[PDB]
Amino acid sequence: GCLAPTNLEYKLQWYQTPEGTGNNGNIIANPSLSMLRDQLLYKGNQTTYNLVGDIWMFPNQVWDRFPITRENPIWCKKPRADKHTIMDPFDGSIAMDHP
Amino acid sequence: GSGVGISTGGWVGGSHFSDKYVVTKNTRQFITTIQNGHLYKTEAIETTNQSGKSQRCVTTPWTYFNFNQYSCHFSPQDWQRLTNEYKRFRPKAMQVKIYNLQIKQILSNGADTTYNNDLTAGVHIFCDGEHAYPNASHPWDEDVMPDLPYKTWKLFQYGYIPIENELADLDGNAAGGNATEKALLYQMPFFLLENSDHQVLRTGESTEFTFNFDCEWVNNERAYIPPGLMFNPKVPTRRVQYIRQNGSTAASTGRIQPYSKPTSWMTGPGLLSAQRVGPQSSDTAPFMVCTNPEGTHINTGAAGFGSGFDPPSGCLAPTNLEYKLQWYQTPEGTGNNGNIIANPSLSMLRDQLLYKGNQTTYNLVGDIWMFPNQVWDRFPITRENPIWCKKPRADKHTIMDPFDGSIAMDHPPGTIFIKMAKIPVPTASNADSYLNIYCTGQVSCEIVWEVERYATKNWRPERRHTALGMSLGGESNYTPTYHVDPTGAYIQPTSYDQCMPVKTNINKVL
Amino acid sequence: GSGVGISTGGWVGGSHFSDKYVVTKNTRQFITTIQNGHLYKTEAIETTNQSGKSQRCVTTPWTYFNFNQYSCHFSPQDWQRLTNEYKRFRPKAMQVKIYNLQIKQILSNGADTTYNNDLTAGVHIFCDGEHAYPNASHPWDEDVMPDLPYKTWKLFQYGYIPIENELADLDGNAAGGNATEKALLYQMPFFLLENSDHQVLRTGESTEFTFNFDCEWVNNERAYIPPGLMFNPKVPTRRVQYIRQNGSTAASTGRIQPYSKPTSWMTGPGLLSAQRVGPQSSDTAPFMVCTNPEGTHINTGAAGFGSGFDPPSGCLAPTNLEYKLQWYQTPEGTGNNGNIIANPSLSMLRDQLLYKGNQTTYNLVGDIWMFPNQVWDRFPITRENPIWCKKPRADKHTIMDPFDGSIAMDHPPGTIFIKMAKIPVPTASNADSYLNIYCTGQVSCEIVWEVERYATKNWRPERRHTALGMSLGGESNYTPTYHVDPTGAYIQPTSYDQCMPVKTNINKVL
Amino acid sequence: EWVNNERAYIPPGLMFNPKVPTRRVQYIRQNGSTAASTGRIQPYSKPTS
Amino acid sequence: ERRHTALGMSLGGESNYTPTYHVDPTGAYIQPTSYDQCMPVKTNINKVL
Amino acid sequence: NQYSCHFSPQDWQRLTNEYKRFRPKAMQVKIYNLQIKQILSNGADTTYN
Amino acid sequence: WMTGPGLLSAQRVGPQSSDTAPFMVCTNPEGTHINTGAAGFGSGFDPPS
Amino acid sequence: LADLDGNAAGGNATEKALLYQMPFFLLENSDHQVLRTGESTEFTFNFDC
Amino acid sequence: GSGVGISTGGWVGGSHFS
Repeated sequence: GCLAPTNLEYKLQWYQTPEGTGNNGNIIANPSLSMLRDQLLYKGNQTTYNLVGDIWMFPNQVWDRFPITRENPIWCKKPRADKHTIMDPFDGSIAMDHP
Repeated sequence: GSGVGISTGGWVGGSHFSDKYVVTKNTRQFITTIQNGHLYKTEAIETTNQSGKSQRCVTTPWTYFNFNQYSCHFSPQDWQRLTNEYKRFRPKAMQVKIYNLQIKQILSNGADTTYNNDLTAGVHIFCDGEHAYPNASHPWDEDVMPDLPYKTWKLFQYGYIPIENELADLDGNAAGGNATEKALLYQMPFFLLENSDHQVLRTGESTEFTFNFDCEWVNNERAYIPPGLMFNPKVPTRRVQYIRQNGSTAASTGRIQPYSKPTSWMTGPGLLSAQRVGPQSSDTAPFMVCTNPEGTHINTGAAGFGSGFDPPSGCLAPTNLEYKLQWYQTPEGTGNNGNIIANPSLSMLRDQLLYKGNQTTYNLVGDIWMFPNQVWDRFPITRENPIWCKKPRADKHTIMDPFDGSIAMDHPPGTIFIKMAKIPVPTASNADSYLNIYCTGQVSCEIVWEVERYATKNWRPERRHTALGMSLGGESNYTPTYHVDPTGAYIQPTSYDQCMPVKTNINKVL
Repeated sequence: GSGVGISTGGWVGGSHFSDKYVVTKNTRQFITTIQNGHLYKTEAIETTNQSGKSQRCVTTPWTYFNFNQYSCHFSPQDWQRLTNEYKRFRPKAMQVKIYNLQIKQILSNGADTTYNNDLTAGVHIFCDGEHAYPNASHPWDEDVMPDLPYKTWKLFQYGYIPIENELADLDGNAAGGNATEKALLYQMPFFLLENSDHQVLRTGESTEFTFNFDCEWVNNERAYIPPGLMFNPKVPTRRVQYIRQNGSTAASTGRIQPYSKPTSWMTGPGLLSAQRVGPQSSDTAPFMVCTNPEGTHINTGAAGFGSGFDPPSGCLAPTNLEYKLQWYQTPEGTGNNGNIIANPSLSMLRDQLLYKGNQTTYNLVGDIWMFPNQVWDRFPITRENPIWCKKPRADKHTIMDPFDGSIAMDHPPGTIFIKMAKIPVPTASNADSYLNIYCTGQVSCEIVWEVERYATKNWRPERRHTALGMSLGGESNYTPTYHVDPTGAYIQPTSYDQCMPVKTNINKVL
Repeated sequence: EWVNNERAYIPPGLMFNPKVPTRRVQYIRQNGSTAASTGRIQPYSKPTS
Repeated sequence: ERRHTALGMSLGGESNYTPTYHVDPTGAYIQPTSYDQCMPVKTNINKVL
Repeated sequence: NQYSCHFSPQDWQRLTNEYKRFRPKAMQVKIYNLQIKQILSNGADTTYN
Repeated sequence: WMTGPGLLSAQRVGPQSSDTAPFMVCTNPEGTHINTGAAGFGSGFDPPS
Repeated sequence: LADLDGNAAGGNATEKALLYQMPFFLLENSDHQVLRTGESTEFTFNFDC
Repeated sequence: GSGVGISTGGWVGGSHFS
């Protein structure tokens, strides 16, 4: 979420009304042109730079949020558990206690 | 009375110390210029190399007051008394007044360059305060209010970056030539400060603004022990151990020693793995954070075009000079004479480390992210650090916790913009003409700091900022750090013991 | 307080959007000059060719503020938000303020050309508002308030045409020499703005005027079907047909098909038959409307001396480039680089046609006049079109309906005239002398627009003004349409998709 | 919580004014060869928190 | 600022025409093609950050 | 739970163009006008009464 | 939803009798000590993962 | 008006611009009454004609 | 009234923007 997908495997594909059945029906969920989204982090060694694949929560990260389209779910169920985290679903849906 | 010949306000200065506040008043003398042609343009900034890079930087006729540093509000005396006598402080409110304006006309024949005031000329003065326009101030910028009074403070032009220049490019057509390159240009925000309603002032007028601050405290205290030492080493603990077989060396099960008990607490986040890159002249490095809507660009070349994250490994042992702050100092040098290294503060909630044991001995973990139970405290702001930083508008974020030490506020005190009203001149067609004038006046920034006093049960004497850590000298010599040379030079503080960082003093029991 | 050294008013700007209004505030910086000798004269305008033509044009020392365009009141942002979010709008009221005047004296030795203010000098400021004097403003004229703030706006001289020059002539005596030629000259209205009572302002003063508007709405909606498609094609209609024998091909009587039912509604008026004429340089063409009290002149030569009717075939298919609007744009070019074609808006109450069937197939009717049941809608004003036009005082007229798209009002907001008081100088006899000064100040035009929001039962998404129809670029490139060049140039909007015409968006069900 | 329809148009790292100088210096490791030097951050490309 | 135009809609409905949000000659509803149809939030307006 | 069920394409367009942020306050659902039919199948008729 | 945080990579070290291990968290104001020897003098984080 | 029909024929661009905005009206968008046998309705009207 | 032969509620639809 909030990283450059760098491949099709990291993306949303709706599909659409149930047929297809693919790949005719699916849609790729292209970037929204923010600029709080997508991004990247490069780690410089002595010479040039290399993309850091996995970057976890770190202070000062500010990523905005997935740009929900008209077909996205409105909310999602937020599990009952002691602790959790920012939450921030990557599907774009709102996580509510008691939807 | 009012009008020309009547001073609109008086000078004001000095600080006052009370149990619950320090109200620090400062008045400075400022100057403006025509600041381009009164017209905005835009500028690709000339880059030294030019290997490649640029920035779009629409520039404005406006110029702005930047109040953000501690050194401008506090004298070295007052900073000393603040960091020694109080555990924590935050600003409640700030009040600024522009008054006693003199608008002079610049008359240059090539020799005289006379200056005679023009009444009826005026200056535009606009305090954003909604943060509707792109923020002018940025932490660590020069353009801050100068340290000393009696030094004229020259205002700096206001400009801002529209869409990042590396993204589009184009440049290439049919090269390409890409379509998403242009989609970023077609929407490029373009901000005029004339869109907003704002005041025009002739000589007789003054203005005032104020502000209010919700900001978090900045804490002057030191830990004296890591959080892992809370335990009483006299009493036994039950936690046992085990171990893997490893070896040979058949594994055994045994109790934790009374000393060296377990710790639930963890090392504050920071990233040590990265390294600076190459020529300088840009960016430089490490941990460049950039956006790459796909593909842009990608390409990719050259690698790493984007904003760098300068002081990673906040609350970690720096382990090298590259991870540190270096101020410099007043703009020359130019290095390395002027820079200062920002040495450790001796907490003990700062610095730290994390070692990862394999079967045999231990190895430093370079990059450690946010993890529960991490408690790192915060950067020990000195007198030259910025007070606040602008906190971006975005949905989610994180602890924040800037590593520069500055407070991250939603709505920092709004930047105050000033330009001088264009005075047009009759001319043949085109010929932007106008008239060469400059404004001069007095800004008085009165900020109230909510402050609170320490009380300790420690028997032993605590550390304080002595002023015997000051150093000569002033070219030739003598002239201690906060003082003035035989020439008017102010002999900026050498090293890190001068400028008196917070968190070095008092104590916290944790 | 009051007097020199006290700004009389502040800058003001920006627009505000509410359900029922958009109040758009704009402040500009203006400049005046001595504008002839303070004396009127009259001028036969030098004509390029000079095949023949002229105009009488009594010129005045006065100069005037022309507020009539949409682009001056609305930013591209605000025009976009207006045309996207609202079906119709009209101005309720306008308020103008002249304030912060600087009257400078021009001192020229041939080199210095110094400028030093003269207090006690003054400017005359007169708002007609009764339309007792000939109107200064005319649609599509430059002299309108400039698009951008921060651009100085140079005022343009006020002049008006007394009796048409072609009518008299004379010129010929005994040639002749005609008697009715002179009868038109003997009564030639001659207007002095000093006849009227008006204000004189020194630096300390400001003025304000306001206004009120009775004007009709301008509607942003699109038809999506001609009025002839109202019918339900599923249900049968009774209207029968017949036909003539023609042929051979013996005529038969039969029912109208369910599709293609009759229509009571008719094509809006317009005239396609005329053509442009020749050299340019005057008039040019088509449909010159002129007066010819008999015989004058008649003669006749050369043919067609009179005012041309530029955009005939309002609400008709243009069928050629000659029938269209071409803005240009900021004054250079000079063509054809600057001009823009004013493409169709895709209503469907616009454009259209009428075909006249003879026995075999159909033929376009070139000129179609007012006829009952014609319903044509109206020209889709863009951001650069004039807001209003002056509606002549006359007994009768017609629908009106200007083809330029501008609103025709009885009593448009009165033109505001400004000259600088003649400052005389001692001299030997004759020697009109006086003194060279110029005025500079700030006009703030605050106009309130009555506005109303659309609601549609359409399921499907409607068209909007994207801003992705904007185009590069700024010499070299990038710098999208509403934005500023690396040089201060503003990169005027290319084509017709930029500048965002009304009636392209939303829908009307008819 | 709200769902926000807005776009950033710049990364958060571009907040700075590129016209004004910044003090933050740099250093670098020796690397190389290529003896390391200490120098100021350029006015463009300022640090980002 | 950018807006959702509805000129980014696409044909078509088998055979053709029948733009995205609309109905085929058969009762089919011709679901929106790609991502420009269905109009995601955060593409429009701006935030100054 | 979807946005497409509550908003028409027209209304989604007008929502994402004209407003910076939105959240639902309240939802109200009504089940009414119930018809309970019996399915009678002999293998051919499959009548419904 | 995602897995709660924890660290499985580390291993206990050697003789016991101190500290023992894994994930020793310690402070090292530079250089102290650094040295470095022996490695890992500081408080251990006992139940990671 | 559109036609298209022809592609590359053409194939014209303004042909499609008329299709992309094609109003499509559902009477279910509106709020309206449902009646069983027991109910009746009444409306009236008024005429300025 | 109530019972079979009386519609319990009417259709409703459309959105409103404020």
